[PDB]
Amino acid sequence: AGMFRALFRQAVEDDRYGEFLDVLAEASAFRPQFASPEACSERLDPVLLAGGPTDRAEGRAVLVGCTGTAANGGPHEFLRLSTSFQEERDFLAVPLPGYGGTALLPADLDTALDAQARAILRAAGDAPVVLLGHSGGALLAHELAFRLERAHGAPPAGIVLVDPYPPGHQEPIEVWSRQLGEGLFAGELEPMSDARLLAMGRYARFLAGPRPGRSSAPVLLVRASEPLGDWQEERGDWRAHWDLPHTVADVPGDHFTMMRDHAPAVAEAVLSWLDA
Amino acid sequence: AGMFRALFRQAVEDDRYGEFLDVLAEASAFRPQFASPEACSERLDPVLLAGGPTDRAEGRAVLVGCTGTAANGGPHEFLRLSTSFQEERDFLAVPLPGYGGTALLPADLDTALDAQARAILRAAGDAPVVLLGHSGGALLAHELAFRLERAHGAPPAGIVLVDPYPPGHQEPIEVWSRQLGEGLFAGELEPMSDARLLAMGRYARFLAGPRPGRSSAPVLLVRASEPLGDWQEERGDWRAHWDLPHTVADVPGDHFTMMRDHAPAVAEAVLSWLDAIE
Repeated sequence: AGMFRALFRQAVEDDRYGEFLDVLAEASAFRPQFASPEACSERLDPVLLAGGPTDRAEGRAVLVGCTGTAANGGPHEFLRLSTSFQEERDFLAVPLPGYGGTALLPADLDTALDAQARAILRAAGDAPVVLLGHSGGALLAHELAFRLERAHGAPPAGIVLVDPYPPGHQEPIEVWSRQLGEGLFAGELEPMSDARLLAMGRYARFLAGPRPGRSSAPVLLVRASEPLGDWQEERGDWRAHWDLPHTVADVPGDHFTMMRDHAPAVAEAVLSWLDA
Repeated sequence: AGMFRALFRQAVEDDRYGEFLDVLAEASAFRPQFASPEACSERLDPVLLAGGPTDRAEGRAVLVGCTGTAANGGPHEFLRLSTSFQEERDFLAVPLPGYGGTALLPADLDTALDAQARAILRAAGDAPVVLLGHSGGALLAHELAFRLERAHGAPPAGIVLVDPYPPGHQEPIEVWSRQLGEGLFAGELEPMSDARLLAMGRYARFLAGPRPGRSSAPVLLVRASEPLGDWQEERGDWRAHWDLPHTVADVPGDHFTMMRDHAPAVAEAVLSWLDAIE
């Protein structure tokens, strides 16, 4: 077992990361899947990683971390960032359906989003919700926001997109594909399972498909300040992008280190924005 | 076993054999490979599975079984058939490069063919060679024959194609793809490794590619007499095909049983043909 990981490693060495992700997406279609949010084969209950002031237990929006697609990710994704919200805001990390190796994969993105929506609404209660995601997780946070609005009549109070690269601005992901792939292998707490690599490929494909809806929630765009890899100035702007953001905040670090070594800066931008 | 095997199992269940084979081929591109026959991995030394009469050892053609693409196959493929050649003809089985991951996959078909050619010519000596293959192996036998002729200055003395379904004539085998998939699992002596499933996908892709060269070697076309699945005579002939074969022989059984339960019939047709050809 583990052939997908082996092929993956080779693809990165050969600078064919993008091509391999397509293969993962195609292969993933043959994994058992759940067609109903209710038929989800796993507990999506968010985990409380930080607690806000017990004092003003009034309305106050709660932060919900939308786990990204990285096959090397999981419950550890928001550990560093969340510490900065302790005594400031409750922070709930919600799992992405299909990971954690017999977990069923979602038949389509909306089905996975509904499963998450239900777990989130139950956990948040009457508190307003502000979704937060990084990279693939940022793209998922927005899709989730729109779903909550249209299928659960509950649009979040806001969306925090950390370093998103939406369709239309994928040149940096293409140019730095090798670093994005190496970054995945680096920082892996354990070897990525083929099941999780398949899940990653499936979500990547979901995010590339027709996604009409735009959330009415205000968005905070948090951008890395340093390029992940070499970039020829003539190509244009390598920085992350979102169309018509409510606020834009720049933080130190690159696509990866902005969260790894400068999470406090990210948290700081979020808190100041929430107050406003 | 491996994830690819698991996925393939599901693909077959869902009747999506063709689609998964395509996935296997695409994935095989990320496996280490050899671009030079001299750079090949394993030893392709043909194995002697049957011995012919000692009374003659100079002009009699020797049979060379060309291993097929099945990920569950290997050294076992021609065992049952070879039995009928004992005391009749030497029967050598040549491995298909890339199977047992470790084993490097050929960069292209010609590279694998060249590796096989070298091994076969070394083993055959001055004895003429008649290539024999079943299904995918039949297509491979002809491709090998052409390469032998075009790049090794040695066309084989003949080619035995057992139930080939060449490009332009594979609708029956595509319609019956589910049974092909079930046959693979229903025939494993051990779980098919993901490495061999990838090799199988890569060769399948090779054989679907453009290969205009036709061997000048005479062809014996052996066809199964029973359909592997449902067909409906309105659809046309479901049988295996080859353009203008020198001789055609029909044997009992289907695409698969012809090489098991009815292997003696296949061997009989071959021996009979070798005599007429010689």
